[PDB]
Amino acid sequence: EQIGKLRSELEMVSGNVRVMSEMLTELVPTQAEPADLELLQELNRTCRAMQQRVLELIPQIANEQLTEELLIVNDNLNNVFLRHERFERFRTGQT
Repeated sequence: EQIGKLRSELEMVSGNVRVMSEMLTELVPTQAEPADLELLQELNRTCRAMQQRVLELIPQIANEQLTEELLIVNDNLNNVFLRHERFERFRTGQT
């Protein structure tokens, strides 16, 4: 249960962050419109909330579990990390 929740949450996070980074890719962060900035902020807030939900789930994962499922969750977490770093790169114009 909580494992599936971890996957779903992490996937949603990485997706939303991907969107943000793609927005910053297409449009210059400093030239982006107020509307674009609001959208970015909303997506960031959503991601944060979901990340917290993940942090609420991990504790509930008793050991041991299926290696396959654990790897899946870890991979999705790594995907979040990657997308987050990319977002930061584009936002700071250091990409």
